[PDB]
Amino acid sequence: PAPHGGILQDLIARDALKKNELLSEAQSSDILVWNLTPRQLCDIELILNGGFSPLTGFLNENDYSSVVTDSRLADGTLWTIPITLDVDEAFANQIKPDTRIALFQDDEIPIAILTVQDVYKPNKTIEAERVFRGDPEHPAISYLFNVAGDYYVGGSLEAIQLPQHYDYPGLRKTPAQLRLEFQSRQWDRVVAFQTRNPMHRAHRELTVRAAREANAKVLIHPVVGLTKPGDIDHHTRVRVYQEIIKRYPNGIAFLSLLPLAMRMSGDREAVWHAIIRKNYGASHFIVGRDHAGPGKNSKGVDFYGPYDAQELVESYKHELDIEVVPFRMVTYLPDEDRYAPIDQIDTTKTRTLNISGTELRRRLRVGGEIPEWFSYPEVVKILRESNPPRPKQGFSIVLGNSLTVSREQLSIALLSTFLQFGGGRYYKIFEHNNKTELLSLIQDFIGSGSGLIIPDQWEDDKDSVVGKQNVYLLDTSSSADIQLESADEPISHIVQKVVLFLEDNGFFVF
Amino acid sequence: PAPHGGILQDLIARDALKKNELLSEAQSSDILVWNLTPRQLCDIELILNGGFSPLTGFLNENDYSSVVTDSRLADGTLWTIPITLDVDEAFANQIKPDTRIALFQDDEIPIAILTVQDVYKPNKTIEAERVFRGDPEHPAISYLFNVAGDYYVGGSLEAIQLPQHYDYPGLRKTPAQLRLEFQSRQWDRVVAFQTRNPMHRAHRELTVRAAREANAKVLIHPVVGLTKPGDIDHHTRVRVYQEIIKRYPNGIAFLSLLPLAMRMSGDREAVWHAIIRKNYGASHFIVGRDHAGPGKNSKGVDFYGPYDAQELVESYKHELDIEVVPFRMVTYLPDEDRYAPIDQIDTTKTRTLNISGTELRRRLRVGGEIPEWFSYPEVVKILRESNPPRPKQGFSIVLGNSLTVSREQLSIALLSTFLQFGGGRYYKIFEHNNKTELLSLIQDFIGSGSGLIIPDQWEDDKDSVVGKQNVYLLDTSSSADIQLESADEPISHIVQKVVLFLEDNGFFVF
Amino acid sequence: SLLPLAMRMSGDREAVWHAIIRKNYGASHFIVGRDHAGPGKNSKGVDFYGPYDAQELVESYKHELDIEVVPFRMVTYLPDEDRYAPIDQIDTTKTRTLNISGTELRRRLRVGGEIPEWFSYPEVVKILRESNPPRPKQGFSIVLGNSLTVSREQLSIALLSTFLQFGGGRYYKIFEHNNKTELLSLIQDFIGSGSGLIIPDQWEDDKDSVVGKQNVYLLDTSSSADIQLESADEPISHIVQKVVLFLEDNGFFVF
Ligand SMILES: Nc1ncnc2c1ncn2[C@@H]1O[C@H](COP(=O)(O)OS(=O)(=O)O)[C@@H](O)[C@H]1O
Ligand SMILES: Nc1ncnc2c1ncn2[C@@H]1O[C@H](COP(=O)(O)OS(=O)(=O)O)[C@@H](O)[C@H]1O
Ligand SMILES: Nc1ncnc2c1ncn2[C@@H]1O[C@H](COP(=O)(O)OS(=O)(=O)O)[C@@H](O)[C@H]1O
Ligand SMILES: [Ca+2]
Ligand SMILES: [Ca+2]
Ligand SMILES: [Ca+2]
Ligand SMILES: [Ca+2]
Ligand SMILES: [Ca+2]
Ligand SMILES: [Ca+2]
Ligand SMILES: [Ca+2]
Ligand SMILES: [Ca+2]
Ligand SMILES: [Mg+2]
Ligand SMILES: [Mg+2]
Ligand code: NA
Ligand code: NA
Ligand code: NA
Ligand code: NA
Ligand code: NA
Ligand code: NA
Ligand code: NA
Ligand code: NA
Ligand code: NA
Ligand code: NA
Ligand code: NA
Ligand code: NA
Ligand code: NA
Ligand code: NA
Ligand code: NA
Ligand code: NA
Repeated sequence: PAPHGGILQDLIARDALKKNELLSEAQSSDILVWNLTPRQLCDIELILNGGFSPLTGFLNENDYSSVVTDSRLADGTLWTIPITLDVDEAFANQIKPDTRIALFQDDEIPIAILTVQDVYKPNKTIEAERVFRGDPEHPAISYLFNVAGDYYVGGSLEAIQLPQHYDYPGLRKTPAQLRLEFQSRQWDRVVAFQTRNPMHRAHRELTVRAAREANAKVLIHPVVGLTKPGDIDHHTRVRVYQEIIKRYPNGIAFLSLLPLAMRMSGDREAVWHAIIRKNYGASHFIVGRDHAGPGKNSKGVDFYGPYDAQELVESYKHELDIEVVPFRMVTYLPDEDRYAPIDQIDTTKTRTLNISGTELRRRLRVGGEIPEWFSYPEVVKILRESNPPRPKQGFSIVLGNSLTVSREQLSIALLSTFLQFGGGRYYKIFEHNNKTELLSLIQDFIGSGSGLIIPDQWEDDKDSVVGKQNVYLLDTSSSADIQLESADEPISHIVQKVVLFLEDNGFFVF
Repeated sequence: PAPHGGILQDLIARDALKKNELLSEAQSSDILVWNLTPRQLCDIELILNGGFSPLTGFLNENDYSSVVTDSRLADGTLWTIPITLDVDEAFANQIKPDTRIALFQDDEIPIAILTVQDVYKPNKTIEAERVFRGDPEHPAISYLFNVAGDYYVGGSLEAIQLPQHYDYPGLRKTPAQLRLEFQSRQWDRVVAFQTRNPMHRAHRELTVRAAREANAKVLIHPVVGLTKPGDIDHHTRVRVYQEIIKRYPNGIAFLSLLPLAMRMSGDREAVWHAIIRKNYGASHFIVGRDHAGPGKNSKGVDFYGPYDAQELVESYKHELDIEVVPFRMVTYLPDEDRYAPIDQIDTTKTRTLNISGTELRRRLRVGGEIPEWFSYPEVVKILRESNPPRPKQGFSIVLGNSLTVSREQLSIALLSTFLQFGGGRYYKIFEHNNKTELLSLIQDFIGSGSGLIIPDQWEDDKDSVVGKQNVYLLDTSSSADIQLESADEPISHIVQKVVLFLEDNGFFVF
Repeated sequence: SLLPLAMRMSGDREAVWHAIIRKNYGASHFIVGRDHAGPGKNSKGVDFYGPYDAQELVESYKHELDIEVVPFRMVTYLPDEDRYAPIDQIDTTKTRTLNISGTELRRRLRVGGEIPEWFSYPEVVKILRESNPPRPKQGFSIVLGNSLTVSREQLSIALLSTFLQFGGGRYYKIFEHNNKTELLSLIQDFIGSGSGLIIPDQWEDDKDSVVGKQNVYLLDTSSSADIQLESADEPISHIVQKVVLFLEDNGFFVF
């Protein structure tokens, strides 16, 4: 179908004859420079390559308010997710309309020249409730208030180059490239599959089922820009993707990476994804259960209903200009060893089986077996390798403030005790002395599978520098992960307590 | 047998009722304090527990000299390895005879009180020549010159407690404790086996043969104090010993760890080992090929003849009062599927097979297979876990000073590329900013199996702070491990050279 | 010993006959189990004979048969006791039983599914799998219906090349019968050999009886087509995908 709004706004093509000139302006001594954030990098690439057509820059207050309240750009164009350049007061104060700012990547690579239209201070609570449904634990809201600048800068963009990427040079196709790919294959019907998670048997079946339903070739279009915090990394996922694409009949599927930054915005996001897939050359788009939804909040309640996205998308059906292929929960059928949409079964008579993501993380954490029917063996292998079970995981034991015993001796005892277990883990007594340079390496070691014995705590102001993953507190306090009986509990007694705790939590298996 | 010299100088027992008194003195504001070095802790434990009987302290110039030139203490007692307290000029200068110095561990645990007899500056050249045969590459000589203090302090000791060890609490039997272990079992003939390496089929076979010829029970007595630089860590070796002990007929062997600090002084060390094992209650001591030998130097010449230790020990036979059970090279006979001393075969009509330590390291380095005939599987598994193959090993790539491409960009490019491969390894771009607190962490990461991308070299005066294992230089210079064609070579070109270099060396396997 | 008898699958009457035959062959006893010599159920799901009619008929001629009949009620498997036993000696609840019907077995054999160690002997299952191979090892034919308007020569070639890219040891051929019986009769031979036949056009109805319909599928616009076309001129690439996914849905292809 035609790109949204009718014209693929591929600004790299458009501005090809201005590259040299633009390149020089960005590197000039007098121009104002803004280093793009990782989310702004994902967005600008989608803007510059035509993926966000009809967009040609970051939204000004007028288009943004319309998107916020109407799910449309000022001119009525259907657009549900606001794409804005968020900066701080300090930088904002340095600009006015007509100003030309140069946008860089890593303070080295010039990306584009932005021509300012306006500078405004959005009300984040309206944006938070209107676009994302207001729940503070929502990834998009949490980001909006804790990471995004308080000032947005609207303006038109002029391309210099798409953001740099060194992984998968050939796989990140632009809308124009993907289109030639389909074309060279004479693919006039293509159903796209959005995904930010690894694909399992269920996913493979619903995509093939969609291919057969729509008489279309299959496009696996995974997101490799930002997704939901805690997701399985994109490198591990590409490997899972490149592995599962081989379980499709030869010549039916095509894999392409999408550097999009999701907002995990359920129904609104699905609408957005469809627009994006149409721009990329798909004629059909899949929207399954809880599409782009972030699950449930700490209180156990749904951010979106399991089929809100399908409903919202269904309502814009006639103006989307891309065919939506909906699916109800596809589940496994033990008694028939096959997969099928829950809306075509049940009513009792047939038993169904499902393994939730929570159940999988857990199987991966304990080293438990994962059913041959659930996923493909080689996919499970790739997942176990990058998300190793507890006995292969790193961890840190932090000697609390309350300790009265010898910190030097308690550390040595823990180090020697741990070293006698063996099993390939590397241990170290780690002194951070409250230095950020050091504090920030803690999670690197844990990520490497190492066990760190930490002699004393870091001051509270520094706490934010350290991830708390697999970091455990030894102390007399009630908030200690490993609770001491007394501040001066003898060393041997403490070592046993720590050893058995680490074993109870699977770090040690004898 | 009776302890060497007639009396088991068990100073922990001798001074039991002086413990509280010696502790008080040791903690007085007035007393001069010296913090024991690691080798000294090894030596002090053997002196304090009677393993070094008749020694009751560190040698005075008189005994030291005798030993160096005469392989005997001044009173004639056979003794081949000098055991001295080496300190620096600053400390030595505060010492005066008849003074009482407190010897501590980790600057906190009081170990003993030393009553000084003299302070002297030994001629380290004579000691290296007479005791260790003069080759500067000999571990004992390298230690003597680069680590040991330049001043010796002779004096008698009063025990407060043996050095602290939190690993293997019940396995470090003191001479008095082992002697009790033997008695409780009615063992009156015990042949001891010394070792600082993992044990394989050959070792099991020779120890059993020794048991049979001598009609004695078996004492596996491995060294867990200092051994040769580059040996398999003692924690790993202990697991190996604990596994192999199970391959002996039930009730024939006993395992006891020896906190000895070897000097790798072949023949002289052999005699010393005999005296030590006699002190620990053994009636027989095995002396195999190149006993306590460090092998060959740079030019490929031998530090000792493969049977010098046997010859020396034989020449002191009537003095030792412990029966030496000698063994010629024990090897494998493929065609008969059994091990045997080489002196009782060959005839150039019998095929023999052997795998040198070098061949083994290598098989472990590449993840090669190890013959079930060479070693027991459980033993090999333990060895691979602690010394894993290249695809599971860590490494660092250092962007050389010569490089004129963007260090920031080359770094990210290498990171993104490695991440594409997956396989578990954790990667980090590591900036040391020439701070040793950071530089000293590089080998911990390599030790943790991680891959480090270091954007620039550290000062030449910091090299010592950084290990050399799996650290590669990316540069235009001849000294580069991965040589660039020019300092401005394009990033993608550099990335390929690096990736293929690591593959060639096994870190990556596709 | 092998018996070259031609059964009539005549339940109770047949059992009587079998007994007479076994007595003639020298047996002193003859077994008559559940649904002995019965042909199961008809298309309407109803029994041709009752599960124990044969036992009953045989019991009634007991005194003149002059051969001892050893009857058996349904012998089934006991999970909880890992043993087999006549259903008349168990149940009443208390003990759970397991059985795999012939229908269930044919199906396990057709999909390549596993068959319980307790059900049959491994070496017996092996022999059965080898002669009744699962779908990915089975032959089949795709017949280009009369209604097709696209190029039959081109549609056939496209299917042949598509199938050939999957591999897995199957042999394919464009097969022209030109309505000849000599040819039409070889169709099931190829299928029996595991081959995939692309058939350019249908054979006239009078000849249909010459061809077994086993694994023979019809591509056409009709409602009676196994693989139903959207239109008579649906483009080739679209048709190929439809046929490929159908063959996969039915297990002939497994990726
Ligand atoms: N079991 C399932 N049944 C139906 N749809 C599913 C199922 N699992 C995933 N999907 C769909 O697969 C697509 C991508 O799935 P995910 O990667 O888990 O999440 S999402 O954020 O990209 O939507 C979505 O359209 C989603 O609704
Ligand atoms: N293959 C062998 N044949 C004979 N003796 C051996 C053999 N291997 C090792 N030994 C002996 O086993 C004892 C300990 O071996 P190692 O741990 O390798 O080295 S040592 O430094 O303690 O001597 C020594 O007596 C040594 O000479
Ligand atoms: N599970 C069973 N329980 C009792 N009898 C059985 C069972 N299975 C087969 N039989 C008996 O085994 C004999 C031959 O079985 P089949 O080969 O299946 O069929 S038959 O046509 O020759 O009778 C018959 O006497 C039949 O009733
Ligand atoms: Ca703010
Ligand atoms: Ca719900
Ligand atoms: Ca207390
Ligand atoms: Ca010196
Ligand atoms: Ca030699
Ligand atoms: Ca150049
Ligand atoms: Ca019935
Ligand atoms: Ca038509
Ligand atoms: Mg890019
Ligand atoms: Mg000790
Ligand atoms: Na259109
Ligand atoms: Na920089
Ligand atoms: Na709803
Ligand atoms: Na339209
Ligand atoms: Na349609
Ligand atoms: Na618990
Ligand atoms: Na200290
Ligand atoms: Na000399
Ligand atoms: Na003897
Ligand atoms: Na010699
Ligand atoms: Na004696
Ligand atoms: Na090579
Ligand atoms: Na009946
Ligand atoms: Na009769
Ligand atoms: Na009878
Ligand atoms: Na079906």
